[PDB]
Amino acid sequence: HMASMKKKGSVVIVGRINLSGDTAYAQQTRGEEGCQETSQTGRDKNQVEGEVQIVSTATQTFLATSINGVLWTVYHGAGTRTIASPKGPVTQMYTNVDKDLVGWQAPQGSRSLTPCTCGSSDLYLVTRHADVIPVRRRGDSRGSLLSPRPISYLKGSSGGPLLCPAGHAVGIFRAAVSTRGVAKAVDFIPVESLETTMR
Ligand SMILES: COc1ccc2nc(C)c(O[C@@H]3C[C@H]4C(=O)N[C@]5(C(=O)NS(=O)(=O)C6(C)CC6)C[C@H]5/C=C\CCCCC[C@H](NC(=O)OC(C)(C)C(F)(F)F)C(=O)N4C3)nc2c1
Ligand SMILES: [Zn+2]
Repeated sequence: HMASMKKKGSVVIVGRINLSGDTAYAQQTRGEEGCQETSQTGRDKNQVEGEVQIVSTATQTFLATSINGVLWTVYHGAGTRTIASPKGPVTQMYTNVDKDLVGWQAPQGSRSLTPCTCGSSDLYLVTRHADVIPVRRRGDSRGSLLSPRPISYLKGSSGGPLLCPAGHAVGIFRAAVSTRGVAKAVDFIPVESLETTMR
């Protein structure tokens, strides 16, 4: 029954993690009803700001992080969806299910993190609740939480950044390594993997 086949809506920016000042905090920029409408039309005329966006579909909410002029997030949250923009839906410019990674051109007014070249293993994970969690790098795509916490505190933070001491992007949060519901480590997409996807 082709005529009745539905179309999936767009990912919608519904807020951000404000890191401009000395205090990190989450801001909501669009409520549920407006989100639903924006998802169907793909038309989002709200001003975008900052590096870390809170994004939503009709069924999920997670994060998206701007690096090198691309807004990146996880495939398991966004799938192949478009993202809403002032002039209509924007198609992904990167999609890699093997890495759990997608990307769209960064929205006008967003700011981009710089890829980290420090080679440091003292990292910081930014969650959708604006918590800044110290993480020690343990491999190319793994880092341990200095203070483990239940997975409930990390749920909905896929697509968020791991940052170096200087605030450069080191990776994109992908999955939690949990033992009996406690997240002792995180799996992330290295920024180097993003830079390779960009070419
Ligand atoms: C459908 O096409 C694809 C393609 C590639 C995929 N690649 C992967 C890796 C994949 O994993 C999926 C999705 C992901 C996930 O839940 N992420 C997070 C998230 O917040 N999500 S989310 O924002 O709430 C939302 C669900 C809305 C979007 C940060 C997590 C917060 C809390 C943990 C909850 C408990 C789940 C633990 C599980 N642990 C785990 O698998 O660890 C492995 C890898 C064994 C290792 F080795 F690390 F131990 C886990 O984290 N996850 C299972 N799904 C894929 C799907
Ligand atoms: Zn750095």
